[PDB]
Parts: sequence; structure tokens; C-alpha cells
Amino acid sequence: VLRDNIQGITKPAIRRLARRGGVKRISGLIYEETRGVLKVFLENVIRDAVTYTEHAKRKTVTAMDVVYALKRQGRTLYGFG
Amino acid sequence: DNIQGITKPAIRRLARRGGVKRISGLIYEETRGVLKVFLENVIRDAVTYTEHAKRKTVTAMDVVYALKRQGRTLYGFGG
Amino acid sequence: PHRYRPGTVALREIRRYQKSTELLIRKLPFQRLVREIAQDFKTDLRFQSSAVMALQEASEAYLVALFEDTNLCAIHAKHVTIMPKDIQLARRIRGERA
Amino acid sequence: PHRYRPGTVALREIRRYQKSTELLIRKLPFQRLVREIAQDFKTDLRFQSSAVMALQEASEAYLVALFEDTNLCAIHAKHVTIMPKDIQLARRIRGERA
Amino acid sequence: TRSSRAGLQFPVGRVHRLLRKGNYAERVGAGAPVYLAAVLEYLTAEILELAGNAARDNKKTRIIPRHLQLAVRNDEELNKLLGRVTIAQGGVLPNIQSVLLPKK
Amino acid sequence: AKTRSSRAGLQFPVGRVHRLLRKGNYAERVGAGAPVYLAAVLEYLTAEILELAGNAARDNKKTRIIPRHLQLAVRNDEELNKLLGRVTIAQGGVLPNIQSVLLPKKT
Amino acid sequence: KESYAIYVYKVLKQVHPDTGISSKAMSIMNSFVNDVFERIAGEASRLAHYNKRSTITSREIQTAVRLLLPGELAKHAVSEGTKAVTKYTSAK
Amino acid sequence: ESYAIYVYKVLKQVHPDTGISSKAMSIMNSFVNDVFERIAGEASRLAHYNKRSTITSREIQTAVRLLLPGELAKHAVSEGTKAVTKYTSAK
DNA sequence: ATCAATATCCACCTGCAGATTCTACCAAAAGTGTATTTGGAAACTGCTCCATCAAAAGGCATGTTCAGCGGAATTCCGCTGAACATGCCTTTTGATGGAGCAGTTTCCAAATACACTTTTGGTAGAATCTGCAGGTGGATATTGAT
DNA sequence: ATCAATATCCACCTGCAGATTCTACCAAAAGTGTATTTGGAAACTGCTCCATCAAAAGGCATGTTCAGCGGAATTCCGCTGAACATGCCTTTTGATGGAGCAGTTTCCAAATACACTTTTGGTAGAATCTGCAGGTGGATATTGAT
Repeated sequence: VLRDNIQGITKPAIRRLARRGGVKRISGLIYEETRGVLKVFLENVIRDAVTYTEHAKRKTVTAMDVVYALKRQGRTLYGFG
Repeated sequence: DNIQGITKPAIRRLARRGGVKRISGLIYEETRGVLKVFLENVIRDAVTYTEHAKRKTVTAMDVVYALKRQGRTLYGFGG
Repeated sequence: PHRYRPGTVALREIRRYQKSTELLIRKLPFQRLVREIAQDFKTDLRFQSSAVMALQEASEAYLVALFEDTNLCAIHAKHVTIMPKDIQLARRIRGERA
Repeated sequence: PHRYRPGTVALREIRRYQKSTELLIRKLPFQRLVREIAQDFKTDLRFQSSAVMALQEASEAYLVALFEDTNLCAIHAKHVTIMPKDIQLARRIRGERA
Repeated sequence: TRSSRAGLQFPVGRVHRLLRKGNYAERVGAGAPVYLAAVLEYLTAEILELAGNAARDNKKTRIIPRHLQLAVRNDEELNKLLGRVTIAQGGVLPNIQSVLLPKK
Repeated sequence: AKTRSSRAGLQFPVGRVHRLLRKGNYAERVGAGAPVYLAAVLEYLTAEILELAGNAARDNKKTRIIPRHLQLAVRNDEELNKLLGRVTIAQGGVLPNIQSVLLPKKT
Repeated sequence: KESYAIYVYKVLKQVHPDTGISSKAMSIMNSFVNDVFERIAGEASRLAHYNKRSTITSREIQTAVRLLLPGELAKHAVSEGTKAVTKYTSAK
Repeated sequence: ESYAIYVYKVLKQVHPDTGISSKAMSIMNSFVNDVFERIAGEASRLAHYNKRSTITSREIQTAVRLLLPGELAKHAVSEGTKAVTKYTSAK
């Protein structure tokens, strides 16, 4: 059973995302604040994605489902499956 | 000058509704600039909705529709 | 000659204006600004009484909120005086620039 | 022994990562987090692969974005180290609290 | 009427008309206009209920935009649902950043 | 039997853009010039970004356009940047940009 | 010029019988209804399209409500909705 | 159905010796269908706002003005008009 | 400025993977061509409600004084970045069964399509009514000073 | 802590602008009954691709040590905004033509709707082509110590 997979987003991966974000120096508290932010972000897209899946009486979340979900949030994504 | 028509007292008042206590001198010309860029975006879209209808009169609906597209939905003038 | 101290009257003004709902900008100077900007888009225009109200209602509403975020950006920087750069940052973080 | 002063490798890595475009989060770990959050919302749910990839594309896009804004609030503060309150300010002004 | 058939104050028949002339779809089922109308009556009820309270609270009987504003923003959910809506003549909630208050 | 796309002088499918305008249920009727004008705009719009993507690629000594190229082309253009200010081009990266106060030394 | 103003007035009374409402207030309520109507209609339209369907039925209306309204608000809006349909059907 | 072959033509038109990857073509497809839906919807709406049951080259033009930034809109209007005018006189 | 340690650069070189290449099938498009319906431009017109202007009225510009705020320079203690050793778990290459998506045909509950009869929610003219916004009195909390 | 100036809160008073009550007219709903059409669920099922188990190997996460430096907190100072009383220049308010915003009638260019015939973009099947990923090496910067 899947539990605590939020820790699967390693300090290293969060450090790399910040470099792209152009961040030079990071505080120790940042990593946990970020898991939180990423957690909420995902709970929101997947809820919607899954809501779309259910309405089509399917059992598989398709990329379209994620794509429609993102559009509903003003985070339109190009190029997907 | 019209933009200068928006006075310091008026601007200082707005900021107070925003819960602002102390206001640097440079904030006023900075402010009018925001408002200018604001209106321009809205008014253009409204004037456009105006012309599509072949009117020489901007109607409050043309502003409401404009605002809706700017993502600034405004309840009070229909729609 | 009793005199109030810096920020005491302002603070009382905050209180004051957060209760009222009326426009804080005078109608005429504003109508003039709206009209001049419109002129650059299409000449010989006439504005409904309500159309200008809406625009004003929206502008103050807009500006007011921009002020709350600025105040926050000032405080984030251990200050209490909202400065230009404080507005600058807010607008950048709202996508009004990026 | 040779040793770069602190922050040199970091600039090195900003330059580095801003040139590439590969996802910076381990795949499998991320997929688990997706499956977890999904199944603690509904069951018997299968995922197209590309579906988990769209979600990673978006998440990273979202986080890198957040980090730039956060990085800006810090510089406004005259700091170079993004702190939690920076993310909070950014997130708020961004319109996710506020 | 249909509203009466579904037990509602809102105009089911009208809502139905508006769903057709709205070019939202080729066809419109019979429940949709009923179900939707139900939700508009309910949402309406929720806001009026809170704003009525807001008026009693300020010691007034006739509700004004300011009472719609106060009911909306002082409510996590409705405030979310109207997160990008500006209520004319509504004003703002009374709020002062603590750090701005006189040093007691 | 000339296509409408050629009648209009376009690469884009006027007949197709016309169908989609019906299946999209946007209005009761669709004018004849509607699809023609719209495929004209869509063609114009894709030629504009491709012009830019292609350049980005030349600047990258690459012959084939890839997502990062579309990304670099879109973010470097004021107007495309605004038109897609809320679109995320997957596998595109970001624009190299390091705040000044971060760089070391002085002057 | 149609408006939900009279129906708004009805609902109001069932909730605050002694409470009245100014014009400007009643106009705001009108925009409010028009707004959610469009937001709900649109999402439903959209849902039918993604599923290559021709009809916007209450199933559509329902899901859209789940997508648009905040949690608990959505909870009741669904019940309310479901109830309204049940009543309408179970009627001669 | 895709826009791929059409994107390819134009592509070859601007840059005769350049190719496009599939992901890139994928994003170019997403792009087209996106702009297509915004302009459509802006148009759809415009008509209803005007009690008009027909979308035409005139709604499309306005939609294009409301939706596209500065210089792009100007140029897009030309292209649209030019094409309508041409197709107009060809039959 | 010199010098040793490292990382960045960049042009040459080979290999798999993904792209450009065809043969033919072709349902579903897109085109062509009467027949029948109709939406909305176009010209005419009355009724609002908008632009203009006069003069009663309710704020704003202006100069002064100074309290306190932001910017600067300083100090220091702790926490984050660099470098390193170690070893695990992610990535990769493959294969298998079976779920559950998506195609195809059947076919009735539900929906569009008039057509007829009833009700009703919007408007316009008129009179009645009433919730509260400004207005006053007077008590008392708040603030700034000595 | 002690006055002394203001501001703020409150119970009450009352004209009036706007909310409410009443009648009447009415086209445009919205309800209702007939009968013709159809979308999409149900039932069978082909077939894509999702999950998942297996294994070998190094790309990388983890955890530790060390010290450089950046953030936090304290002090100090010049300059900038806040508060105020003076003063009048502009906005505000209520009135009066006429310009267009709409309400209506006309009627033709243009959009269904239908039946065919024709051209095509999608494609699955196989197989040849090619841009660059990624590995190598060694000449040019970038850095940091002295």
C-alpha cells in the first residue's frame, strides 16, 4: 500500500527545480513547504481529472482528463497524452 | 492634464481603504500609471464591443463584457 | 495647540474608509480621464451614465486591491511605507508583467 | 585542495538547469505520489502513462514558476535565500490565499 | 408549472429556454433545466440568508450591496466561488495589518 | 472542383474549419467567410511562431524544431508571450535568466 | 427585459420574511445568478463535447456543479438538485 | 484528425530546410486547436451579445481583435480580410 | 598579476531511434447543384437619456514643522553550500495476461417539431408608503501633553 | 497620574428618495396534446496498453563534516512624509435641447436541407533514410589561492 510517497520528492529534486527557477540560496524549511505546495497542487488537478474520468464512466485517467483539468485551472498544457 | 486630474487626496484615500498607513511620495505618479494602463485595456475592449454593435455610444454592458474578459467580472450593471 | 501624531489620523482614516463604500475619486476628473483614453480608440464617442460608473467602480476596486498587496510587500520587507518598488513587485507577481 | 567558494556551483547549476528541459523529479517516485493521491479519492483507477507525464510536466512547470516569484520576493527583502515566508507571500499575492 | 412540479420558486421553464438558446448543446434533456434551476435557487438562498444576517447585524432591514459583500467575503466557500467577482458598491472588509497598529 | 482553401489562397482547410465550427456549437448559423477568415488567421498565426521556432533552432545549430525551440521562440516574443501567457509548452524549459544581485563581484 | 429579480424576491421571503432588498442589491443578485448559470452551462456544454455527446442532461449539470462549486457548497447543491429532479419525475 | 500536414506545409514555406519533431508537432497542434477555440468562443459570445443567430466573418474579425495582442492582431486582420475578399471573387 | 585545479567549449565521429518515405484502401470529407427558408442590413421614426452649461457647494493645493522611519554601517552566531564516500533504488530492457477501452449493431425511451390554448411576468401611469441618512444633544472613550 | 482637546458612539427626529401596492394591457412565454425522428445505452467483442514481475548496474540520493558568509538584531542619523490651518479653484447639482438608441416594416443575399459524385487526409504495414544523442579528446575560459 502506498503511504508517505510525498517523501519521494527528494531534497535534491526540489533543489534542482529551484535552480531552474533561478534560485541561488535555499533555506532548510523550503523543502517541506514545497512538498505541501506540490501536494495541494496535485490534489486539485487529480480531483478534477478523476471527476472527468468518472463522468465518462471510465476507470482509466487519460491524459485528456489531466489536460481538461488543467485547462479548468488556468494552467493549459500543450503537447499531451 | 487629465491623469493629473486623479488627485493625491483621492489616491491617498484609495490606499487607505487598502489598509495602507504611510505613503511614499513617489507612489502617486506610479499609481496613475497603473490606472492608465488599466483603463486602456478595458476601454479598448469595450470600445471594440461598442463598434461591433455599430453604436457611437459605449454602453455599460460593453464595459461589463470587457471586464469579464480581463478576468475582472463586475456584478451590478447587468449580467 | 493640541496636534495628532504621525499615523494616528491615517489609521483613523483607514478605519473610516473601510466602512464606507463610496467612490474615493471625484466623478468629473475621472470622467474626463476615461473619455480621453477612449478618444485614442475611436473618435466622437458618447458614454452612458452607467458605463462610466461601472468603469470607476472597477478601477477603484482594482486599485484598492493592488494596494493591499503592496502593503503586504512593504511589510514583507520590514517596512510600513508602501514604495514604488513595492507596487512593482506586486504587479510582476500577479502576471501584470510576466 | 581545490574548493569553490559557496554559491559558485549554484550559479553553475542555475545556468545548467535553465538550458535543459528534462523533468527534474524522479519518475517512479512521482508516479507513486500520483497514484497515492488518486486512490485516496477513488478506486479501481488506472492511469495512461502519458497522463502521469502531463501531471509531471504541469507540476514542475508550476513549481519552477513559483520558485521564480519566490526568488523575487526574497530579493525585495534584500535576501538571496528564499525562505518559507517568501513562498507564502508569493502564493498569496498570486491569488492562492491573499 | 414545472417549477411547481419540481417544487421550486425559480423558473424551470425559463432556465430550459435559456439552455437551448445558449448554444451549449444540440439537445437539452428535461431534468437538466430542472436540476440547474434547483441549484440556482439554492445558491441564491445561501447568499440572501447570509446577507440578511449581515443586515440584521448592522441593524437594518433592507439588504444593500454592502450586505452582499460582507456575506460573501466572510465565507470561505462563497468567497471562493466569487473569488474574481467585484461587487459594485460593496467596499472592503474591515482589516488592519497588526504591525501597523500603535505600539501599546 | 477547386477546394475552398485554394479559392481563398490558403494551406489550411477551410472545409474542415467550417465543420468544426458546426460541431463546436457556437451559433445557429455559420457564414461563408467565417471559416475562410479564421483559417486565414490560424495559418497566419502558425507561420509566425514557426518562423521564430525555426530561427531558434538555427541559433542552436539544430535542423529539426523541438519543443524548447517553440518555447524559446514564444517567450522571446512580446506578443506571443502575451497570447500564451498561461500556456505551458511541455518539455520547453524556461528562458535563461539570472537576477543580477546573484552574480558575484561588482561593476 | 427579463431578470431573476422576482424569483430572487420570492426566495428572499422564505429566508428572511421581514427583510427587504434595495435595487442595486437586486441587480447584483441578478448578475450573480446569470453568472453561475453561464459557468454551469458552459462546463456542462464542455463535458458533453469531451464525451462526444449531443445532450446536456442533468448528469452533465450535476458533474459541472462538482467541478465548479466549493466542496460543502457543492454537497448541498447536488442534493438540492437531485431532490428537484426526483420530485419532478415522481409527479402526475 | 490533425493539423499536422497543414503545419508542415507552412513550415516548409518559412523554413524550407527545417524539420519538426513529433512532440513539437504535437504542441503545434495543441496551439492551433487552442487559438481556434478562443476565437470561436469569443465569436459565439459576441453574436449572443448582439441577438444574432449567425457567426460571420465580422464576428471572427472582432474576436480576433479582442483576443490577440498588438501587432499580431493588426496583421491577422489583414490576412483574414485578404483571404475573405479573394475567396469572395472566385466563383 | 601568476599559477594550478576544473569546468565549458566545441568541432569531429559513429549508431540507434524516430522521421521522412510509398502502395494502396476508402469512410468520411469536401465539393457540386437545385430547392425552400430566412436572418438581419437598410431606411424611417419616436422617445429617451446624454452632452452642455449655469451657479450652489464641498474639497484640494500649498507651505511649515518635525517625529519617526528607512537606509547605512557594524557585529556576530548559526545554517546552508561544497566536497566526499557509500550503496540503494530508479531506470532500462522485455515479456505476459487480461482488463477495460473503443468499435459495431440493435432499437426504444426521450427529444425535436409543429400546432393550439392558456398564464404570466414585464411595463407604464398613478398614488401610497416607509427605511434610513443626515442632523443634533450630550455623554464618554481616546490621545497627546505636562 | 493629571486636564484638556477631539473624536466617537448613541438614542432620537424626520423629510424623501426610492421601495411598495394597485389596475390594466398584452405579446410572448410556457403549458399541452399528436406523431415523427433519433441519440446513445445495452449487448457482443476486438484489441490496445496498462500493470506488473524479473534483473542488472550506475546514476544519484543520502548523510556527514566543515567554514564561509548571509541573515538577524542593535544603533545612529539625516531626510521625508504626516498633520495642520489658510484659501479658493474645481467639482457638484438641477435644468434643457437633440442626437442616436432602439422599435418596426420591408425584402433580398445568403444560409439551410437534400441528393450525389469526387477528392483526400488518415493509416497500418515494411522498409529505407537521417539528425543528433552521447562518447572522446584536447584547446580555451573560469576560479580561487597566493
